[PDB]
Amino acid sequence: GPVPSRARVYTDVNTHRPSEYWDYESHVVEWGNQDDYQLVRKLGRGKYSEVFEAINITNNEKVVVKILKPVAAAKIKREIKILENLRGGPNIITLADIVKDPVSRTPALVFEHVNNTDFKQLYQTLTDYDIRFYMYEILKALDYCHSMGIMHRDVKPHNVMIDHEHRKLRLIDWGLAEFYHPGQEYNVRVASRYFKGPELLVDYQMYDYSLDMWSLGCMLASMIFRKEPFFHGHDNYDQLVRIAKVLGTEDLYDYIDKYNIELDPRFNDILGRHSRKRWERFVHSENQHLVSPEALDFLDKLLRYDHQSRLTAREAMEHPYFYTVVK
Ligand SMILES: CCc1ccccc1-c1c(Cl)cc(CN)cc1Cl
Repeated sequence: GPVPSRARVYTDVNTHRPSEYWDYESHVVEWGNQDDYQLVRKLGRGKYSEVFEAINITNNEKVVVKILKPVAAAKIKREIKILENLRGGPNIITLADIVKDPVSRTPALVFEHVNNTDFKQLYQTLTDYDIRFYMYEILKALDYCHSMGIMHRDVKPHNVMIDHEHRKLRLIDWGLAEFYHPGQEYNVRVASRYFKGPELLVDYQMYDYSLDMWSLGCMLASMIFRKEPFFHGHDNYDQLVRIAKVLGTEDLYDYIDKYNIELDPRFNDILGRHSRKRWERFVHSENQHLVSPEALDFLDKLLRYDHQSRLTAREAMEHPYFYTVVK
């Protein structure tokens, strides 16, 4: 069967802390007052919630209200416990309150409001300096949650709010987040397709915080190369083939061999044989201003098949790519 794996950092976080820290099922929710909030406009709806802009009438402040759709009671308590555990952490969205919505009869999570700058505007105009600056801010959020024994598992651009005017960033939507317990087998049906780590794509369940570092590398590659998304799979199988056309099939086979993973036989007809490509292949006159030897070296250290070989968030923060960032 598969060779077991454990993170190379923060393995003992959930053993050192008390059971009440990670046993989200035993957590008792402290309910706020729904009457303190007035919904202003619907901002969006995903598979698990409807999101609104609202006002806290007790202090007249703007808030964001996430009304959860009826789902397994386990997923709800998990998100709340993770949000409370991480509250106050650098660049972590602040959970301000939990109320029972009178209409849905489900919990409604109230967050601090972030004036999110238009995604297209950010993607099209952030500078090389700005990309390094915001990447450093995301790393502060990731190292903080990992150090707190939690993996986000849904790192993608739509989960990173940026108020560019105030140079403020928040990592949001902790609905797919989980506590990391060494030896635990997790569900591989996490993260959005283009951000899924090879571990998920080859159905290796004993993954860890390093999955977030792969997703972070996908975001960086898309930004600096002006290719959105970087690995553009038509499905979860074609997603692995798209990665293999860049990183090569020989390192893919070394990875699955290391962990005694057998690829799903449906890959026989679609994978093929691909050499590893040099990152300079993706450089051109329309993205050269965002590329540097430091950027390519950093990307190379995130986008590795072997989850145990990727930079951790804390190691990533001392990479030369961030030397130019004012600290
Ligand atoms: C393209 C992702 C990216 C890579 C590097 C620096 C910033 C970003 C980024 C992020 Cl994280 C969030 C948003 C807004 N949701 C926009 C952008 Cl441009």
